[PDB]
Amino acid sequence: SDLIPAPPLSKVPLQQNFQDNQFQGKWYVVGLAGNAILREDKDPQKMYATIYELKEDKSYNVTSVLFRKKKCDYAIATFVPGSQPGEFTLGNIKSYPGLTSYLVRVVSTNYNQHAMVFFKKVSQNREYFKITLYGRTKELTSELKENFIRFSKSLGLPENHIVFPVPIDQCIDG
Ligand SMILES: O=C(N[C@@H](CO)C(=O)O)c1cccc(O)c1O
Ligand SMILES: O=C(O)c1cccc(O)c1O
Ligand SMILES: O=C(O)c1cccc(O)c1O
Ligand SMILES: [Fe+3]
Repeated sequence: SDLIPAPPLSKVPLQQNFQDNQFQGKWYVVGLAGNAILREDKDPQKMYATIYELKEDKSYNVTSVLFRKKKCDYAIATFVPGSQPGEFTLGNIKSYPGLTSYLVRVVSTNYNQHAMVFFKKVSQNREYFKITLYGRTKELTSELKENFIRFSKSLGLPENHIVFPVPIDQCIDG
C-alpha cells in the first residue's frame, strides 16, 4: 500500500470569517482529488451530492447521496466544530472501526456558488486526504475548476489523482 503524503496543515488555507448558516444545504461534487482518488476511464466517477444541515448545537448533520448499483445510497455523519470556524472534527468516531482521526477544513467558499473543502483521516494507521470542489450547481466555470487543479497540485497531487465527476440526474436532484 503506497500513498502520497498528507500535506502539512500550513499549506491548507482556512476560509476567513466562516458563516456556518450560509454553508448549509446541498452541494454537488464537481471536483474530487486525493491520494486515494484515481482517474478511472473505463468506469468513470459519477457525480454525487453532500447536504449540510446545522443542528441547534451548531454541529452539522451531513448526508451524502450517491447513485450506486441502480439505487440511491445514503451516508450520514456529524461534523463537530473544531479549533476555529471552518474547521470540523467527526462525531461518534468510535462507531467507525479503525478510524483514529478525521479533520475537515473549509478552504474557500462564496456560499452561493462554489466551495473547496479539505478532508484528512487516519484509518487503519494509513493517512488519507482529499479536496472536494463543491458547486451549488452541477457545473462550474473552467476558471474555478483550474483553481482546484492548481490547489490539488500544490498539495502534492498529480493530474491522475484529480477527477471531475460526470453530472447525473438520479438521486442528487432531491
Ligand atoms: O480518500 C478517502 N477515502 C477513500 C477510501 O480510503 C475513498 O474511497 O474515497 C478520504 C480521505 C479523507 C477523508 C475522507 O472522508 C475520505 O473518504
Ligand atoms: O461512503 C462513501 O462512499 C462516501 C461518500 C461520500 C463521501 C465520503 O467521504 C465517503 O466515504
Ligand atoms: O465522512 C464520513 O462519514 C466517513 C467516516 C469514516 C470513514 C470515511 O471514509 C468517511 O467518509
Ligand atoms: Fe470519506
